[PDB]
Amino acid sequence: MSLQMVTVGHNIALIQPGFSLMNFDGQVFFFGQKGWPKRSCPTGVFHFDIKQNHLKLKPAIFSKDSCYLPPLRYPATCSYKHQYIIHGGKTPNNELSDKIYIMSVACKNNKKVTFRCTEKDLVGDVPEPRYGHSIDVVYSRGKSMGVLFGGRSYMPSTQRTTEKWNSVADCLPHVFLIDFEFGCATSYILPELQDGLSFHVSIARNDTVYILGGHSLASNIRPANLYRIRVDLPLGTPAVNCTVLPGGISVSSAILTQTNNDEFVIVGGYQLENQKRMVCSLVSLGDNTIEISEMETPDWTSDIKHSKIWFGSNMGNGTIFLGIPGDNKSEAFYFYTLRC
Amino acid sequence: VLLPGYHPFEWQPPLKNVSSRTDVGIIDGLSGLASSVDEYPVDTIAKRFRYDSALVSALMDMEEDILEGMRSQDLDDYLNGPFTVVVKESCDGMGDVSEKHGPAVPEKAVRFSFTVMRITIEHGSQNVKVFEEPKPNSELCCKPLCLMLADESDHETLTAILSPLIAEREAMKSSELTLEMGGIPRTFKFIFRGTGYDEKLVREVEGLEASGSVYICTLCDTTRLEASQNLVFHSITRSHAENLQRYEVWRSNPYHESVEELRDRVKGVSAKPFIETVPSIDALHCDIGNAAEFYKIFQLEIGEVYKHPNASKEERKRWQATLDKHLRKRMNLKPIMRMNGNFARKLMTQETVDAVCELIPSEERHEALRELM
DNA sequence: GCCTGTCTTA
Ligand SMILES: [Mn+2]
Ligand SMILES: [Zn+2]
Repeated sequence: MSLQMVTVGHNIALIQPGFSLMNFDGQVFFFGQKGWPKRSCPTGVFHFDIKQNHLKLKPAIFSKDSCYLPPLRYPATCSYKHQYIIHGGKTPNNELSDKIYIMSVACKNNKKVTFRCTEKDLVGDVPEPRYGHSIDVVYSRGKSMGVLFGGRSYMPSTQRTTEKWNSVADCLPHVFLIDFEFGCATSYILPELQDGLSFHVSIARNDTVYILGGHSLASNIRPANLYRIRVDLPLGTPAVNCTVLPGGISVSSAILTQTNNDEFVIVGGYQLENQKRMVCSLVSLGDNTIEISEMETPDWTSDIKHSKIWFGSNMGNGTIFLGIPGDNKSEAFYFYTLRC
Repeated sequence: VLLPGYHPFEWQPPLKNVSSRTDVGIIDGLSGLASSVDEYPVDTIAKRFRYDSALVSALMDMEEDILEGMRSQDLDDYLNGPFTVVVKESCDGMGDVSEKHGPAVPEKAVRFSFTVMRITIEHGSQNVKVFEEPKPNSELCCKPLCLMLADESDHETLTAILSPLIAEREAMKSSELTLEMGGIPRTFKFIFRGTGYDEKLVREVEGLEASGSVYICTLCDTTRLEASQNLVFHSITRSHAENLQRYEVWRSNPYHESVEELRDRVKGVSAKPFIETVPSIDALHCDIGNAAEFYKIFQLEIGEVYKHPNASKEERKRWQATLDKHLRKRMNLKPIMRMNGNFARKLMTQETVDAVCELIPSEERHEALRELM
């Protein structure tokens, strides 16, 4: 794992905590700019290209039939077999969205991608607007279904008061099956998921999603639990089952990347409010087993070691894009790329 | 006594989503904003009053003026019929606030304020003006409601800090305040009018584009070209509702349009507004714009551009030098390299037109300039 | 037929 500094172009200010990166056919894109999109790039979606350790953000355009989704911080994202699902997140006005957006490549002409952003209506057991929650796709019996779990939201309209207008609570830990084909959602209460969970990691393989780490507001604990959630889809009657598995890491806001099929790396995050998770984990997947192994910690610089906060995203090609704030004279943020 | 949180009051009906506690003073401006290391980083310190509570404190402060104003209008001290309060809302950045020993790290601030503009009482089918703020633009009556150390251009923090205030303000728009003054309970109905916003902040909180846009007016949908060709016939068509609507149109793209067509459709409302404002103009800028135009006209009429289309840079520079010298000579007017208010005030006089006519050949153009002025 | 900080002074 080699760490490398990155320089940024004129629009470095766009990068903020909570951003997302999506990978289409090797090309990386950036979404979730700070502030509302400006005339320079009306979509808020950018070609995100690092050449010789220099990062350029170049505006990307939408098709004629697209939504112009608002920039979203800490949304739930996942990859669909190729398109990208974004659900929830905070808008520049601090509102939480309940909508679902789908990003796809509409046209790639002379290496210049046009995107299609389509809003998907959701009926049934729609999950309350959220941020910091997970969504993944499972495949069972030749069928595809979305699984969404966790996160936080504001208080319900009945209990919310202007003195604590911005206070947040964990969502009820109900698993949401979401059929994108029909636009419907069903909520499943499981006895094994008793507490709410936010900023956790989710790994999807076949008919299963594993839930790792995360932070629970009510207890103010980062639990060291690992949860397996299996979904079978026999005809029109789905079934969901959860199992606790010992050996779970305790981490919130960690970043996950895929290094090879059935092997993923977990880097970064927080072990305690004042402490950072400097170690790294390797997860190897079996059809019915998951293994979590300590790996060699990278050669962090002193700036990373002494930073209180760090944030980042998965670029896709086994490489993470990381960022930390700095003071003194100079830059607002300093960015690195960690390869695997 | 003089601070919010001292007197008791009631709202009928109770305000939506606002506490009924009356002993609230200074409250944290983040309004419980999440601060954990996982969340978005909170880099600002802010404090505020509860909007209703601050309205109570301000009213009790002006109690003596209200009673004296009723007396001066030949009304009774003990009368309690519904008073109406016209509250002017304001918000501005305060530029730099840093104290520094060079390597100056800037520190910007935002002040959210309100100004009781007038109080009336319904005595008949008549609204008697028992109070009217004598110096409405003074810093003396601009009651601070929320102070924050954050950039007015930092939209995420601006909306996180201000949204609870706006919510209390909304809630009060649908209720009547009962409060004891001089022993008599009185009732107060409020009218909030967000006029204390300069154009930049208007555009920011109402979803509009930045000031360099083609859509130059925050009252109508005109473009700069349209406004230049069509000079006088426009109407006040923008509104907070329309602007909310246009953001939704922009977001959903319901007629599957290209970005230029969509932008044309929504008249530049490309982000969701979050504060209802009442943009206006100050007496100063009317004068300033008129004077800028008259100054340019003076320079061009000295150069007889009505008669000669082309002119080099040197010819126009000598025209301006002639005009500046002649104003300094006959009108005692210093030349200025930058537009400003009192140059406008002193230049927009018929005397200056006689002066500049001393430099114009044809007197039909004298007549034209005299009539324009 | 540009956008948008930085800088310079008035
Ligand atoms: Mn200002
Ligand atoms: Zn207009």
